[PDB]
Amino acid sequence: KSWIESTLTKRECVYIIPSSKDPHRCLPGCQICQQLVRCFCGRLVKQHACFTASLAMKEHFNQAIEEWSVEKHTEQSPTDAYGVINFQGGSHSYRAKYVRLSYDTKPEIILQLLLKEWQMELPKLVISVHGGMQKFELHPRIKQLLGKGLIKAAVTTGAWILTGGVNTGVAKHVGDALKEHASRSSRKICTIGIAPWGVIENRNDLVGRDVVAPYQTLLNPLSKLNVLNNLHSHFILVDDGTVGKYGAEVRLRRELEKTINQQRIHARIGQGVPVVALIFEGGPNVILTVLEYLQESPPVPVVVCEGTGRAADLLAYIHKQTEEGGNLPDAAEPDIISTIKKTFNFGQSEAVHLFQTMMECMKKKELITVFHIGSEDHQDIDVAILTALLKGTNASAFDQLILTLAWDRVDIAKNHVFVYGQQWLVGSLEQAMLDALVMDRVSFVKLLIENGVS
Repeated sequence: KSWIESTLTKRECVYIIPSSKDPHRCLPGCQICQQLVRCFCGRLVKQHACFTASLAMKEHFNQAIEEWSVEKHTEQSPTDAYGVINFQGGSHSYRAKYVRLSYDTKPEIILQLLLKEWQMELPKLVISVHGGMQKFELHPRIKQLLGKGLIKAAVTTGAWILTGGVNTGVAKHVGDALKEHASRSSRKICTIGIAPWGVIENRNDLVGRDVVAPYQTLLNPLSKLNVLNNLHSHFILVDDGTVGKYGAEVRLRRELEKTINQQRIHARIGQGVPVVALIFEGGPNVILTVLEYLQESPPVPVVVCEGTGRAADLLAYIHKQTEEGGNLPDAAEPDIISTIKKTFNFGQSEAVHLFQTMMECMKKKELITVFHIGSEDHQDIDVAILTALLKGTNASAFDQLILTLAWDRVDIAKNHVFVYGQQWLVGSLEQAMLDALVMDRVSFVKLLIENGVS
């Protein structure tokens, strides 16, 4: 009778079409074995709950009727997996909420899952951390900088950190940041992990309506699948019926970022909630993700952290050696590709196609912000995340002060908005103090009095 029980759905295979070889027909092929078939469902037979598991399961060799779809061969039914993921380990008991969500869930129902059911406050910033998905490592000089810098931007602003949530990617290094640093105001940080329901180790230990589910974080059963992270506060487990596959999380994460960007950041303030991307290691698929962010509808600025590994060093290596309009000086094109040959070993064709993807990223160089870790003076990633939202978007100078006014952060406004050259018009500074008085932003009233407001 609750809201989650009446609205959200789970998905399961009902129409077994195997991916295997028959001894003669329609059925086994290791031995008889009575188990070892492999549906496009992804599970096997005897896993399809009690019914839809029988003989005459779909020369022929399971072809021409294959046509597998999670749209045309899957059954919707209400969710049986919401509650609490009290983690057994790491003496501070970390409570975390979760739900099993369908991939076809409407993007506004997901928003009233977060803002109404889970009673989360509307964020003032959304940080989407992308990068590696293969348990990479970090230089400890880099890790103590990115840890201190990411968590500062989520406390000073009221921010949501969207990770993959699973402990075999960049969600671990966000989780290590939440451990090694401030746990006093970390109750105010919402770190949402949007993962598939086919990757998680102990899914069957998360089954049940509202409950405190005991859940491991260790003991590593050959690491064939992956496990949830301890230091995420909320999990959105995306189900598309299948088991052991990746991909259902991708559209539901991005359409969440669109609808939060559509929401209004404050009652007085008339702007959308800003969304920023963060790129730790990479992979060949992250270069497509960066290019996707730059070209949709007014774009998501990306923040690339060099030194952190594989593809983020490539986007920094291009950003260094190009023209402001994104033009290599016609003599470095083999010099670029041979670096891609070493990092991403595909060879001579797909590295060329990956170079054409990076050249499309360099047309919009005003939206990409590289962070040079410790060899810099423009340090403190906290600044570099927030200043990426001001430059590149081509907003008004009034609109940059007002965005920093909501964040209650004056160091961004005093050093970057109030710079020489900014042409303030008549009623912009006067209306900004009217917002600064009502919102009880005392340090902005001090800043605008020192800039010409009576």
